[PDB]
Amino acid sequence: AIGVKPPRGILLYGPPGTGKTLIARAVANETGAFFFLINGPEIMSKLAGESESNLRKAFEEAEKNAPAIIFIDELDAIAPKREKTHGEVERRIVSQLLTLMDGLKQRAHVIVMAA
Amino acid sequence: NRPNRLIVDEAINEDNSVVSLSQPKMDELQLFRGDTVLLKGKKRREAVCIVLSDDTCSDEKIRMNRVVRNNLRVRLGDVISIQPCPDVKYGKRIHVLPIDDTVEGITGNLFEVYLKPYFLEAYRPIRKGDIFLVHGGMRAVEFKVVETDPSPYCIVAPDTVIHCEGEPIKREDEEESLNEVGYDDIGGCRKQLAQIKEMVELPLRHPALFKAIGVKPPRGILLYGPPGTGKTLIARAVANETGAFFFLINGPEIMSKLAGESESNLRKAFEEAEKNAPAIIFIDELDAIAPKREKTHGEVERRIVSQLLTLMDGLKQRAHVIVMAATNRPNSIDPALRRFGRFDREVDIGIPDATGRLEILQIHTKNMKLADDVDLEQVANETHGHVGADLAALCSEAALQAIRKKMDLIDAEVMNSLAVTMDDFRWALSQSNPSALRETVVEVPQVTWEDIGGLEDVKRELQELVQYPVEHPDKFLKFGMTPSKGVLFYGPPGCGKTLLAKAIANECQANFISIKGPELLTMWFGESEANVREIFDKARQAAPCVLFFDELDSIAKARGGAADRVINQILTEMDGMSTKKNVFIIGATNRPDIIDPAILRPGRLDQLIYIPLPDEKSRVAILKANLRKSPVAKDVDLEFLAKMTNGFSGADLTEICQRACKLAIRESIESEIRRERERDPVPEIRRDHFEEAMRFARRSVSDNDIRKYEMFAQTLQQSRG
Amino acid sequence: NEVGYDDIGGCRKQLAQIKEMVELPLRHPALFKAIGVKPPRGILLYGPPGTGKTLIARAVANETGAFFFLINGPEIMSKLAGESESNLRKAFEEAEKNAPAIIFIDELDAIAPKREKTHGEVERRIVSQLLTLMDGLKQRAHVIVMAATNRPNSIDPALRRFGRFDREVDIGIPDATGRLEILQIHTKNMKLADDVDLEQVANETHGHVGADLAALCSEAALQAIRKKMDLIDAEVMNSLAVTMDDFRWALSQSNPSALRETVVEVPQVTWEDIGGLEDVKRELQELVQYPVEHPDKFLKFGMTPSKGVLFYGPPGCGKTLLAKAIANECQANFISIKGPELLTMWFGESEANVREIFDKARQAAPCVLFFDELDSIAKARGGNIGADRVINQILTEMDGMSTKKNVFIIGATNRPDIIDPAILRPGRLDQLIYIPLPDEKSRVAILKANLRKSPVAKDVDLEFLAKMTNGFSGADLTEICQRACKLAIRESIESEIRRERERDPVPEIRRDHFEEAMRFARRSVSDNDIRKYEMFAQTLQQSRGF
Ligand SMILES: Nc1ncnc2c1ncn2[C@@H]1O[C@H](COP(=O)(O)OP(=O)(O)OP(O)(O)=S)[C@@H](O)[C@H]1O
Ligand SMILES: Nc1ncnc2c1ncn2[C@@H]1O[C@H](COP(=O)(O)OP(=O)(O)OP(O)(O)=S)[C@@H](O)[C@H]1O
Ligand SMILES: Nc1ncnc2c1ncn2[C@@H]1O[C@H](COP(=O)(O)OP(=O)(O)OP(O)(O)=S)[C@@H](O)[C@H]1O
Ligand SMILES: Nc1ncnc2c1ncn2[C@@H]1O[C@H](COP(=O)(O)OP(=O)(O)OP(O)(O)=S)[C@@H](O)[C@H]1O
Ligand SMILES: Nc1ncnc2c1ncn2[C@@H]1O[C@H](COP(=O)(O)OP(=O)(O)OP(O)(O)=S)[C@@H](O)[C@H]1O
Repeated sequence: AIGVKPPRGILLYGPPGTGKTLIARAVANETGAFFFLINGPEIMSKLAGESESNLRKAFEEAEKNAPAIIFIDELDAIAPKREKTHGEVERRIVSQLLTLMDGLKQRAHVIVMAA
Repeated sequence: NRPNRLIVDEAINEDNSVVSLSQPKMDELQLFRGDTVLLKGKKRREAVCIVLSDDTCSDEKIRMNRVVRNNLRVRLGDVISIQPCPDVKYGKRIHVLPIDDTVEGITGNLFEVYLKPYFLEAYRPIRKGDIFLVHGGMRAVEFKVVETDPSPYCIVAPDTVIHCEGEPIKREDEEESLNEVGYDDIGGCRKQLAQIKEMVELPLRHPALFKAIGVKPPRGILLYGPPGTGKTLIARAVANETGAFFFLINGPEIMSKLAGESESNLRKAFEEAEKNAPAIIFIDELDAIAPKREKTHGEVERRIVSQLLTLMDGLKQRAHVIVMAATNRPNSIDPALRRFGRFDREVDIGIPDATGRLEILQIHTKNMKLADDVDLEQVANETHGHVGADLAALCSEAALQAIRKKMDLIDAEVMNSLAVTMDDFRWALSQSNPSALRETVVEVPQVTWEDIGGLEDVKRELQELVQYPVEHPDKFLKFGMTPSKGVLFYGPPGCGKTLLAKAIANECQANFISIKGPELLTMWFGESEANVREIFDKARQAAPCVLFFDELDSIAKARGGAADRVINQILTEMDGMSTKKNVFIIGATNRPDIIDPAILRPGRLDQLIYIPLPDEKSRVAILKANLRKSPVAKDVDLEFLAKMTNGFSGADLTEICQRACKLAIRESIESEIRRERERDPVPEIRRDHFEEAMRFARRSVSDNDIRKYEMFAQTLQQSRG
Repeated sequence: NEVGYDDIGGCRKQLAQIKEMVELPLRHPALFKAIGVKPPRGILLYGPPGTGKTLIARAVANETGAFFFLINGPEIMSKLAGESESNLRKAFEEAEKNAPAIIFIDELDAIAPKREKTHGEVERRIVSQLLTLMDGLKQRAHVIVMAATNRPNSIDPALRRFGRFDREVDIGIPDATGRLEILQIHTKNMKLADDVDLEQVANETHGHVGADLAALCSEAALQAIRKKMDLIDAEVMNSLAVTMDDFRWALSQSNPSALRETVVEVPQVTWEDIGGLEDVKRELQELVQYPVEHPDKFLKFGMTPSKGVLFYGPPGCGKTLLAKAIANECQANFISIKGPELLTMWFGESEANVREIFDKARQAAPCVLFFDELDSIAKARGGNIGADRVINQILTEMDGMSTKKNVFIIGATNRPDIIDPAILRPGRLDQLIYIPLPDEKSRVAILKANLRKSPVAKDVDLEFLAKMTNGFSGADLTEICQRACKLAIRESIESEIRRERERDPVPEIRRDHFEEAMRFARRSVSDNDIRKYEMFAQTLQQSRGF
């Protein structure tokens, strides 16, 4: 019906504390999709060299199941503007995220979501 | 020339690997009854078949069935080229593959059961990558030749042992290896695509043509502009058309690599680009790789862009390689890569216009079964500030809106009878938030020059100041004298000064860039006066063009008891423009009070034109062209209101038109309301609505202001000391 | 292949300076008895980008025959930590290992920017390594280094001391004759159609660097290829050509990259086109040209010079062209910055642009300055609070201009009341020249020098412009000439339209064209401002303190 890739990538912006985690949890536990979320500060907590570790593995685990949805939380901590990125590893992490996001196009119809 | 021109059409013969042609054109091409050809069509696809003679077939048309037409990825009506292939060798090993969604329900080998009776001494020449249909088991299953031992082309002999290794993959077998969309997938920038093709025509079909051009026109083209305009897709279409080994990399893809891994694949892409004598490469998202020194804060990215600056001119004159660039901002790239040695040429895609968006919608709604009810034209002209990827998103949202009025249990009939409506396009258009606005984009107006009351002396004066240097370049060298590039407008605040500027922009058929004074102070509010320089550079790149600086009273009212550095920047880069390039600048104000008389100097915008009140046929002329969701007023005395001078002072006679048609709106809605209450709405507008709008009317500009402008009829004598 | 001395044009003076600097690795190798200084190592080349900084160095290296070991900026900076010494020590080692030699570094801003602009420590390490190996290799085997950039003040100023990189030579933009020479040496490897002139294109191009003229030649040749039907043979190879319309097309779809640089050349305005200002011409001639071409007469008895003068009068008056006139008949290059252009760099607290302008004035001696339109600065300091801060930069920098070095300063204003009266009351800018409403024969002089698609108006009443006195308030009488142009264009399109609908263009402008042009003409300044301006005929009584 539509071959122009119905949209991969949804932002959940707005005020904090409005249950944006709860929306993704309800969607995950209702829609019947295998859910593989990862946390923002958890992967920021990793050291240099291990920062790509579990960042590649989350998208690999999304590729493991043919229906799959992930939901990254607190992307504001992950990806600020280039002026605020005075550290090299933050730019490397957001480059890895962008590379894994645009390298995977319409592969096993996965949906990514962010709050 | 090019005697292989053919048009695809419906076939008379149902043979899968045999097409039909015409006998005298076969003898023109020296063809035969059983020879083999190489049909090259769009998306650089190739098909090998055997041409049979057909008397009912046209001379300039070719007939091919659903096997050959889907082999070239073309629809009904495309253009192909035919080259006969007389050097065919015989096949030794043949490997074919099935499709996963067409093999369920039947089990067993397809070699002796399906491949054997289809190739039972059939003498069908096959091409690698082509799809052939085999009928069997009360079905029709498609199979694709993937590898042969004569790998380009062969003839299926009975002695040819055919492999039967079964690996069904997908229906999308050609979506990742090539993605072979060509110039049919790009519209709205035909001039820019033609310029890009003429730049890259030294890689393609002019290989050793450097004796005639020893300057080697530049290695490195920039494709800047707004985001989401198909800058990646332009490069993909060019690389598919040229056929050279393409080795594109992404900016974040190489920023994801570590230190030491950074030089890895950066040296390797440029080294692998050397191995082909035709070679074009491209690097994506240059702002990730090449920012300014102030933006970056790491030594690794600066070492990466230093290595890129080394490897740009480290290779020279070697296999005439061309690098290509893509970004979303022109000044964001480092100026070390804007030198004349490296990455010299800069072209901009921009956004398409209404004709361009119409072309994009027409080539985009092909792969979607509409209901054949929409017009595709109001949506085309409506979507100002909508970029092409946003147009694709609008198409997907309209498809989702058309799907969403159905059942979740899918249907027995929604897949083969899907449809979209015109109201679906309106609802997708209403609930759409594009990011392609806020840019001072280029457009050509459509403003039907008799729609004004006319001001025929002033319109002829604008004609003489603009278009006679434009349309007569011989009169720039034979007769006449020095020109006056620019004109200023002054008079009443509410008049058609913007209307005259866009009118002469349309009548000149030149580009119309109309920035705003509040928009200028908005860009200055971010502390950036180089934006005026970038506006003038966009003007020079948009040659020929017409420039408009409206609302100079907004600049004039910030005098003080902010600052007027923006008009000083404009005045500095007003006389710093060439008398060539056929650029032209229009200025306009509302009052002559604080007009900063340093800008009235000759050598700049000099002609001061005082616009008077227009004649009695101004609102007649907007009611002459009254399309405006409304019928034309009829059986009414129009000049009788001009006798009463219904706010007859400059503009805002369209205010009387708005008031009277809103009275007609009230009348029609009240008629509908008591028609609904009861259980011809008078769409035309009659005399009492115009008379009541005269009753509720006020003058727009006072007589004292008219007296002041009459006193300022000779205001070219400024700078009083 | 390799290139020599004949491929540089338009900067023969600077090229001769470079040849004189490399004359010591040449015909005078052991020139130490004549001078013991060893005149300085470290030739610094600066100016616009793409102007041939690699080409001049390579040509000088091939003429001298010395061993050339050049390195680039970002090529050296592309090495990692620990490999910055790699090839940077080794280039100087190879310069040590063979005596008659020259080395060169390109893009010095990539290697050595200012230390505040640096972020990483390896950039500081690299600039300290350069600062060690520059004067550390002193009087060893007589090697000369050369440095190229795109901007001089972006270089680290520690690299511009006496011992390091002192002889700053500017390549600059080429001249119009320099553009002609660049096109002449660029059409060697191209068989033209022998129909262009290469001169009207050259003077019609303005502010294009030699790389841009090379790109213009490429664009014209690509246009001539594009208009031809493509066929894969040599029948289009031997028939390569360029047309005059191809050069006009290449001049059209291009942009002057060297525009907005403050231009340094001599104009071509040729004194005879003045309207009849004789006393002002004689006084400006005596105050400008007389010290220049007669230095022996300017050293015996008479005039100890007092430079600096400003023009004033009506706002629409003819005061701009006289600076160009003394530039033509003084044999001095003309530098004319704009008063509106000063506030562009005043916005942002950039005081160094005026320093760069006066440094260019020092470098381009002899020269005549022209600060046009100080009334814009007066407007910025009068309409609001402030603007009037670069006018203090003007007064401070102009006292750095000594009485020698062959410089002059010309002011310009329209309303002399608010031009900050400390400008003119000391010996700085002491002289005042009134520029009145002009003499009667300006209309023929406009018609003489500006030929411009039409001859002199034949058998017309020339004296009627002195009789009816059209535009009789100051200058800008040339509005009547522009109106005659518009009426001539109207007659031409009338004849063209009539001969278009029917199936002698009349290129002569008659008396009735001027008579009709009379009606669309007014004065240029109100009479009360005229009475005030000849009330300010004696306006040197400024600093009106109570
Ligand atoms: N739309 C909602 N419907 C029902 N309960 C809600 C809703 N929004 C908020 N709540 C309640 O408020 C709580 C909000 O939980 P939080 O996790 O703190 O919200 P949050 O948005 O996930 O916080 P962050 O900062 O965005 S991770 C929920 O656990 C509910 O109890
Ligand atoms: N002119 C166009 N016609 C049709 N589809 C287009 C056009 N431009 C973009 N698209 C669609 O938009 C997507 C590609 O957009 P992009 O290549 O991302 O645009 P872009 O100009 O390259 O901006 P970037 O690269 O993301 S910064 C595909 O889905 C295309 O089908
Ligand atoms: N003589 C006229 N004939 C027809 N329509 C006119 C006429 N004068 C004004 N209008 C209409 O009124 C509008 C006024 O637009 P503008 O020219 O922008 O007004 P303005 O006098 O320039 O003042 P602003 O600040 O630009 S709104 C035009 O766009 C027309 O729609
Ligand atoms: N004086 C000149 N004579 C002949 N050709 C020239 C001249 N100046 C520039 N060119 C041409 O323009 C090109 C510029 O080459 P370069 O010398 O590398 O310029 P550049 O100044 O070193 O570049 P940057 O950006 O300033 S490092 C040359 O290769 C020639 O093709
Ligand atoms: N006596 C004259 N001789 C030659 N040209 C003159 C004469 N008087 C006026 N002109 C021309 O008239 C024009 C205006 O004179 P300018 O000195 O350039 O005016 P300006 O100093 O720029 O001040 P404004 O405010 O811009 S008119 C120039 O094109 C001059 O060449």
